[PDB]
Amino acid sequence: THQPILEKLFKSQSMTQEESHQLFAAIVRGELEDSQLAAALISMKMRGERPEEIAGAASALLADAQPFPRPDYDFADIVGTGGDGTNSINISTASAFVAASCGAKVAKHGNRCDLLQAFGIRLDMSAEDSRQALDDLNVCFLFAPQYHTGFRHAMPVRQQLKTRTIFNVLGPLINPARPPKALIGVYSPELVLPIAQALKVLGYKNAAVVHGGGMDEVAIHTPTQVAELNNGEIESYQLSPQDFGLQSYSLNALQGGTPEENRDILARLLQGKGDAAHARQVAANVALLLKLFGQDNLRHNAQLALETIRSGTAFERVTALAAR
Amino acid sequence: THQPILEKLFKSQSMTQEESHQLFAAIVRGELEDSQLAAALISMKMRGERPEEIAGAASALLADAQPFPRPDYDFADIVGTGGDGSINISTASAFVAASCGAKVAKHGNRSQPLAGSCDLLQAFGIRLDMSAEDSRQALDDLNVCFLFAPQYHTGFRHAMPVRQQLKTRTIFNVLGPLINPARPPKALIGVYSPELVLPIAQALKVLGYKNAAVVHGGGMDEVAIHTPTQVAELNNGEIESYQLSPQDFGLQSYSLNALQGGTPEENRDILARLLQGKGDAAHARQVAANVALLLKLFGQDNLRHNAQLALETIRSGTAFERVTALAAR
Repeated sequence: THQPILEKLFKSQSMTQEESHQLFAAIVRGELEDSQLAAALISMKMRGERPEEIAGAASALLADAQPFPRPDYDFADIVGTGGDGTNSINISTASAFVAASCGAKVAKHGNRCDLLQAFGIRLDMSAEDSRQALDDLNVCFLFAPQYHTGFRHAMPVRQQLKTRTIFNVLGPLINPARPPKALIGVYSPELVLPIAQALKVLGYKNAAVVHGGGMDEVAIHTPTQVAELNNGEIESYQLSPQDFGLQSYSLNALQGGTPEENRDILARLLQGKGDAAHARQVAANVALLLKLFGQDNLRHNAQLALETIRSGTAFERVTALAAR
Repeated sequence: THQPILEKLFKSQSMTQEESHQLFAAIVRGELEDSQLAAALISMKMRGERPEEIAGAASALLADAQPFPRPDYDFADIVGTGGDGSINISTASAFVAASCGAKVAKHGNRSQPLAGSCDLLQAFGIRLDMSAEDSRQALDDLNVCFLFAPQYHTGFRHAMPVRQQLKTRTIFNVLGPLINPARPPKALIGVYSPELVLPIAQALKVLGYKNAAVVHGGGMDEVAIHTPTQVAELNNGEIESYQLSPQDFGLQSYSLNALQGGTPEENRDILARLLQGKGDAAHARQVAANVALLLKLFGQDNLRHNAQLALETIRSGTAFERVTALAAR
């Protein structure tokens, strides 16, 4: 029984990391009544979740996660919380393949993947085969439902409440490969710093949390709020498209469509035949990701990302993964 | 769909009286999922319920309650919100006050139970599922009757499960005392916190009460005998607040421990020997103080005389004779 923890939440008091871990462990095991779960999520929502509580909940999910043979070499994740409802095109997947073509190791993780399916990539690839793909192709994809079997237990309540809760930010924090690096986008500017603070608690070494003009990614249409973890310290700052030596395009230039149309958009992009605005947005995101690997000149990183995209080399890497 | 209202609550925003009415009307009809109901209750709990929200909610609950042949003569209810953390003073007070000429139509819900009014009454052989007609007859003849919430508020079946699972006080604790189906013009209502005294008083005015007193004393939901009591009195559409002490009733102070209860069976015995004039002085004093304030709502302004009369009634044992009488109906 976690009544003492619930009563504490009802008093608008924050849980310790240990208490949060205890409570969420019970949740992802399906031990709470719908009423208790809803009460917990809403009480935390109205007060405002703290970094230690976020790390505690993420820790509980990671403790129950399916195994993954973690490599010793440097590697990163690139993912966003999702959040806007305008159906803008996915940017993280293209960025992963472009970065991988450069030699950066990307063990991408995400929950409902639609784009990757559209390209013949198997979402239920074994952890061993994904690790082999990471070794050989510098990229793999870990589908959340395959690794966090207990994540399902909160879905009904989350759908019934139809409001954002802590679960909306936990997905990007529970990569089963436990990467030392990560570029993570969030749906609001106020979540950037606390999430970066949670990543520190979770043991990440180099990471950047971002939000720009309403989007959970490095923005091409507005300034981007960043919180960068490095050498044990977190630095807050903003970036502008000009800092990458890139033109600033409208959010409307990134508009997506049906699943088939998005598939074609991404294919054209990675083949070096995409829209200029799409290529710039990917270039900006790959650029910041590479900063986590020690490449500090963002303008330089963006220019070379644009060259990698033009080469079309990233699309054959998609084909290569699909063959695994 | 009432999502817009839920989202407003989730933003820590207060609902208007009409928004609250619409939401609780849905709740008592089972239109909300356990998750939605729980979310609504906790969001209001953390923010602090406003009078307009309370009035709107109580209004929706009353709008769906079973009818009751309402008399035109003066009568009232005496009960508390609970959720304060003791023996039940309101039940003894109802029978003692009825013996002092006042009319009391007591309404209570399930505590499954333990030491709530309904639990104690049933123990005395009083039928909780008495017909509306029979209760009215008892109010006429014996100056007292009991209305069981589950009987008059059939929609609670949609709220009790979640309330039990949450195991924490919510707006339902403050709504309970406000949904008497006989809708009496007067009432003495105890609340679990001082900050709730004014808003509840304001809500009573909206519900149409003519003379009422909302009280809180030393952490208890009633007129205290171990500490000062905060009061908000509604009269002539106007509210006024002041403090009372045991001395204002011409009574001695007692420690809160003096009102400590025991097992369900022991609480029943405590109440029985009290009404029989063979009880604890501290308990008699507490009942006397609560009865005294209740009688003030009926026009008896001398609290000291009121209390004296209540004490005499208790020692006479006639109040338990009244319990026996109701147990025969």
